[PDB]
Order: sequence, then C-alpha cells, then structure tokens
Amino acid sequence: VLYLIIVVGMAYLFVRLPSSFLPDEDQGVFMTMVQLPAGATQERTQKVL
Amino acid sequence: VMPLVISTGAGSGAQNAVGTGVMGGMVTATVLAIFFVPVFFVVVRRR
Amino acid sequence: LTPVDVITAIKAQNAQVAAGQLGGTPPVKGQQLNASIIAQTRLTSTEEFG
Repeated sequence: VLYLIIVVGMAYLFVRLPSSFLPDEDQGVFMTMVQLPAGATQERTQKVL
Repeated sequence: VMPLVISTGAGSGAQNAVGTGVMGGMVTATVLAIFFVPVFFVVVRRR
Repeated sequence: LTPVDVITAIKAQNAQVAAGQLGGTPPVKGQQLNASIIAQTRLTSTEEFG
C-alpha cells in the first residue's frame, strides 16, 4: 500500500515538469537586429549600426 | 554517461538532457526493482 | 466621334502610374525623409467612369 503513493507522486511531478521541444545550442555565431522609427533615413541606421 | 552529465562544450544541452534522463531513471530502476518485483509476482500469482 | 477614340480615352485616363520615392537611394548627406509617392489610381465607381 505504501508503494501505492509512489505512483501518485508521479502525477504531482508531471505538473511540476514543463514542456519544450528542442534546446538552444551554442553554435558560436549569433545575430542582432536594429529597427528604427518609420520615415527614417539610411544615414541614421548606418550610424546606429 | 558520466562524461555526458558534466559538459560545457559544443552541443552540451543534448548530451546533458540525455544523460540525466537516462541515469535518473536507471539509478532507481536498479536499486528498487529487485525489492519490488517478487512482491508483485506473488501478489499476481495469489489472485 | 468614333469607338477608337473612346477606347483610346478609356485607356489613357484609367491607368496606373509609378512615381517613386522622396529621398531615394543614393541619397545626399544630410537627409531625413524617405516617403513614397502616389501618382494615379484606377477608377472605382461608375460615376468616375461617367
């Protein structure tokens, strides 16, 4: 009967454990993006870059 | 899987996840099934 | 009048025109506007065609 509760705690654990699909790995190369208010010019974004 | 569980190099996340997920199940599957399956067998045979 | 004239007129004053941009590339140093331009739009209602 004690072994019985060994089962139910599993369900308690299933709530605690979240769900994802695929981890993020260290590829060594990453990206960065710059977005400016509309109506701007090429010089402004070039200076920001 | 001992080297897998402790890694920080390239592709570390996948080996970490696989090693932990396997070792955590196995440590309890080897230390508790020996003391549990005879009780299960005798109970299932009695009924 | 002739039907050819009607066809020519309806072709001429129901058309699409591409104008461009105010502040296009290449720009001159010291520019701060990059708006677009709208030139002509196709007729929509029957009264406009009338």
